[PDB]
Amino acid sequence: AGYNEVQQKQAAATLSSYFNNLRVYAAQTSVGVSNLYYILSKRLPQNMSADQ
Amino acid sequence: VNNDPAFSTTTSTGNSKNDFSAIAKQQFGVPYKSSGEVCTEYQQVCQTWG
Repeated sequence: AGYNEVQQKQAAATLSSYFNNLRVYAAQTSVGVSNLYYILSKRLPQNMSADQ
Repeated sequence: VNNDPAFSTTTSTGNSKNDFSAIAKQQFGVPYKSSGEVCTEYQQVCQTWG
């Protein structure tokens, strides 16, 4: 249907490049965001007794 | 037009070496004198086509 290996593989490489950069950035950002949510959630109410 | 590989209806999976050039798989030819030699000029009379 009018395609060649060269540009197909190049386009696939570019798309995977963007996706992998996005995933790496997401994980690295999630490190700090998890840090922040841990430092906040240390101070949130938690029901202890099994009876409301 | 059918000679042009760039206009090939099918996929370019055949012979990529036998093609005469990037614009035609088979050359259109050059006029030849009546001696089997290349007719690069007109004063050298050209009669055949080799």
